[PDB]
Amino acid sequence: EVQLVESGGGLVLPGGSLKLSCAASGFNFGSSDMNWVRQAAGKGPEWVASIERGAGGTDYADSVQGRFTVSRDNAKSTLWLQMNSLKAEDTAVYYCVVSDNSGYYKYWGQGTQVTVSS
Amino acid sequence: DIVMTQSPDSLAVSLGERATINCKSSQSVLYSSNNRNYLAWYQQKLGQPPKLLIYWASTRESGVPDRFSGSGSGTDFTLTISSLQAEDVAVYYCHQYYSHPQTFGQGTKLELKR
Repeated sequence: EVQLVESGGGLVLPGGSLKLSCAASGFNFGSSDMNWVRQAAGKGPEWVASIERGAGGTDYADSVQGRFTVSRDNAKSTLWLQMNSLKAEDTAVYYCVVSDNSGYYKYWGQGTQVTVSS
Repeated sequence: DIVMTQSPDSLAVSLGERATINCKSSQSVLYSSNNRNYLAWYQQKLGQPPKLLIYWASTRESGVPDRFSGSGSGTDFTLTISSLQAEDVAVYYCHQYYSHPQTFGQGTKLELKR
């Protein structure tokens, strides 16, 4: 019954910005820790950002810190990822993920492709 | 950072065979406070997102058949499929969630062998 629907992927020039959304339903979003995890073609998943349940509190992979911002609105049951200063190496499918409070990833969305290219 | 290393990179298996795949973490993921390994396995079927199979190294997630099992502790982990079904052809990943950054292996491709 858990639904996680990402949107907003597209083409970005290097240096550009893009905002991803994740619409969540079928569970108590506000009491869930949420994450962005990306996966480049032929590679394993890479954790990008976390935001704690309730009122939030964030963490980032070192290589995105200062460029990317994760945010949430519990009433809207929506997670966002604002990506700035994008580079080619950020090209990937980006997934919205619900984590158990221990940290394992219980539910993943279908993903949205981000393409960063000149 | 904890680094996760999987082996083999690929394995070709025929229907009904036993298949074993391995994952090593560069540091132990056993938490002394609860005696749990912070180790998960995911299955990624073609064109789909990853799906949770196993957490705490050996606990099967709901909706996962008994032919899947996880074992190991500390740094050394295994995923076993006791009888490969066609639907089990997929890429399998291990994941440590002991400490940030959470990290993944590079996957093992389980391919169908005629």
